[PDB]
Amino acid sequence: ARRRRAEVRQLQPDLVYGDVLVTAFINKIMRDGKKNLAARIFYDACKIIQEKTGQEPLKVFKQAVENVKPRMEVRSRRVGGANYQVPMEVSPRRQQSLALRWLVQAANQRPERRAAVRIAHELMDAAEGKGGAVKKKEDVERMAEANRAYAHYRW
Amino acid sequence: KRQVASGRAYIHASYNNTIVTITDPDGNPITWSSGGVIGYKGSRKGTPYAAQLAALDAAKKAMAYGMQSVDVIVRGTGAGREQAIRALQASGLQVKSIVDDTPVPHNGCRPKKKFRKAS
Amino acid sequence: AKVKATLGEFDLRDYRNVEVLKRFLSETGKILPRRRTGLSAKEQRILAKTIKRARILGLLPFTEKLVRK
Amino acid sequence: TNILNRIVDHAEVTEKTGVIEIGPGIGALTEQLAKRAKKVVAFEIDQRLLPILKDTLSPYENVTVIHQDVLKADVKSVIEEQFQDCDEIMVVANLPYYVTTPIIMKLLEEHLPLKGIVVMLQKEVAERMAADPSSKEYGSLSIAVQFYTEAKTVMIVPKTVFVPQPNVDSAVIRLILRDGPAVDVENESFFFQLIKASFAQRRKTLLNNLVNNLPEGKAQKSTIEQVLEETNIDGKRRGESLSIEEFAALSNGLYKA
RNA sequence: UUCCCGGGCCUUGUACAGCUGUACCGGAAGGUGCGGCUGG
RNA sequence: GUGGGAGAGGGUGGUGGAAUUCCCGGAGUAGCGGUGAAAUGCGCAGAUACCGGGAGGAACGCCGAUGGCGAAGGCAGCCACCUGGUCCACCCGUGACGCUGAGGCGCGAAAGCGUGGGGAGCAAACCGGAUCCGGGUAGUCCACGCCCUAAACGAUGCGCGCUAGGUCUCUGGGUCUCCUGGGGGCCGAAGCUAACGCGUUAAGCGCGCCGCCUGGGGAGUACGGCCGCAAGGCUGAAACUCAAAGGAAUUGACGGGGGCCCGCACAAGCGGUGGAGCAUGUGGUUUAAUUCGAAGCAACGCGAAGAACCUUAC
Repeated sequence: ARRRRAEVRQLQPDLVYGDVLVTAFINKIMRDGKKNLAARIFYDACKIIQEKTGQEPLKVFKQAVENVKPRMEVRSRRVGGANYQVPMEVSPRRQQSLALRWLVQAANQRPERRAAVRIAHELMDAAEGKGGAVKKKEDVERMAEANRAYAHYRW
Repeated sequence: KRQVASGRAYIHASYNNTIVTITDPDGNPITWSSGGVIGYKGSRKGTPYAAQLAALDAAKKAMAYGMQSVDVIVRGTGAGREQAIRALQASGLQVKSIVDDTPVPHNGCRPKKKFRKAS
Repeated sequence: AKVKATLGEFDLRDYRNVEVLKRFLSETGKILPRRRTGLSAKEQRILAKTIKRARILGLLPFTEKLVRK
Repeated sequence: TNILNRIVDHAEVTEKTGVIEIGPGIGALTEQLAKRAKKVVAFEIDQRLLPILKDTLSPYENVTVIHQDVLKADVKSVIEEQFQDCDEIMVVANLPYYVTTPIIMKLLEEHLPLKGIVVMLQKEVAERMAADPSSKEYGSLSIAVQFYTEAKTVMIVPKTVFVPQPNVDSAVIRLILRDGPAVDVENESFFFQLIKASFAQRRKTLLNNLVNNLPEGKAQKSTIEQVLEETNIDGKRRGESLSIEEFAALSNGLYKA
């Protein structure tokens, strides 16, 4: 876009929980436009969380969400045909975007046979602070704040 | 080996190279550093990275002699002045005063062809 | 603010009254431009000469060292 | 184009004569040259430009191609290799100006049994023109290129042939290698050194040049002045007045003193 | 909107940095030193 | 004439430091130095970065300005002496004593020469490297003699009188927010100009005197003369050749180089292609024929929205 600000689409909150984060999550799980299958996967996963872990899985999901939420990002810059991975602030929207994206890819990355168990294990572990998504977040953070000398490139 | 524990640092930051040297209050140097001792050769010696390195190299060979407090006096108009400054500032040392001491001519000797055409 | 306004009555040609002359010097031993000093053309010109005289006598610095970043 | 006809006319090339070409390039020169000489041999260096040359010269058979520079090659080797029955040899090189200046001399100090050269130079440096002593054009280079040969510019050329558009005018100069040195020489080295000593500062007087530029000199003020006295050369005369015979005599004088 | 590609509109040089006095060029489709000018 | 003013105007005699280089000591040492990149080069008799003490040369950083002075070229550290020009106030004195100026005489950036000194830095020519960098003689500096050129330009000769104003600035004087002189710029009446533009600092209206032009090239060339030690300078043609050579300004073009804005152009994402098998089109080979066309985007599941016979053109 060159003129507009590309207004953010307001997602319809989920039915059972009345929450928008759950809707966003199930949307991110989606492949080939199969909503029902993704919702079933999520519901099975949360039921597994409930059986295994005493408390309501809604809170554990949210806690994992702000657990795997970063603050710094490195972006490329093209000055004199050279790369400048300048660190930069992330808006809450962007924060949420990468958080959900990492969560879903990490869920798909597990070696467990079933998708539901994979996503459940990733969710619980990310809540704890271990797993692929978390390790990737500290990866990007340590990639950031290590080239603070480049901070003058405000961009 | 000197145990002066308090000296002054001099930074010659040129276009092509940056050299840092630590000395006693008297003015007898104890150690230096240069892009060259790091291992960089050619253009990259002038590049501030080599400054980021010889920066602390000074400091290290200085902790080696047990110096704590430092006075920083910088010379030249090199690209890697300020980053070298922040460097030997946070190399683990208490900097007292930092001053720019770039020596300018009082319209004396005629420079190179590259440095003429000044109006 | 301009230096000239925030002063009292004084002499320009007096090359010995150091504590007024220094206030016409920067942190480095340089004569301020007309903008900073707010002096007329003739008084600036005579002030330059007085500065040079007192400066040769050793009362004023040829240069000073700015203490900053 | 078509300047080639007039240059060849000033080459006085015959059927009995052979020709060496140093900068043939596209072979346009060689093209119009072929119809006049029995033997044409071309030195060539550009690996890029050679393949395009090879096929284009197919119509004419009397051509020969040599793939090394004039600098690091024995010209006499080639002359003996190909020119066994040929009477004399001409050279019609038209190569870039900044390359031509050393090679022409190099062909000269080696004293190959070649008669003369017809070559393109800049107008201003036409072997420094006629090298008449009392002139701006007169030089050390002139002294070199009349000590070994007789040179004259047959004509000049404005406009362009090869390049889109130049800035300066050009000329063509014609040469004959002389049988012997102009005047007797006690040493080549000393003679050439004396030439450079005289021409080191053109504007300064000859006496000053000899005293300063020449080694020692300061200790031999009286000696130099005396010898130039017996030489019948005035001290305040400049280098640009002395001629070949003069310099010879002066060189003879300076040695043995 | 920095960059890659492709367009539109508005601005400047040559076609339907340059010049110049002088002094030199044995790697002269010109080069350099000392100045000077905008007729950039 | 009296009373005052400003100023890199000039000449002479001296001293103030910043910086570069070299030398003598201290301490320290694996490289300094350079380009878009690199390479020559300096260093174990220990370089650069550093501190202290000396030597010598040249120039004068901020002030410094679009500013000032001079007839031009030109002139900036500071002090002292000698000296030129100029401006204003008083309206005191002489009573036209004025303007211009062929020749002459003097001055004349830089570069260059001679007789002697000096030489830090920079640098023609020259010595080396990859094909701009490192050194380096003359020179740049001083004294005395020559040389006398230029985009020596405001491309505008000098003096005087008249012809609306506005604004900025330098320097004087008054009855002080203004009035009245002398300089330096910018917009503009009338007017002038081919136009650009000029416009009380005229390129307007006029008068006086001097210099210069008679189409381009040849050519500031040839011969002669004068000057100079020399390079060269001043004066300055013809034969021959062309029908143009030029000055402004308009429209447009190509890349000069910038400004701005748009496009799933980039970026931020999702899914693909290039790896595999198969279908189709095409290049090239092969064949008796493999009919023919389409060729960057904008040809290549295109003509062909149906080739076993027809279609079919081989």
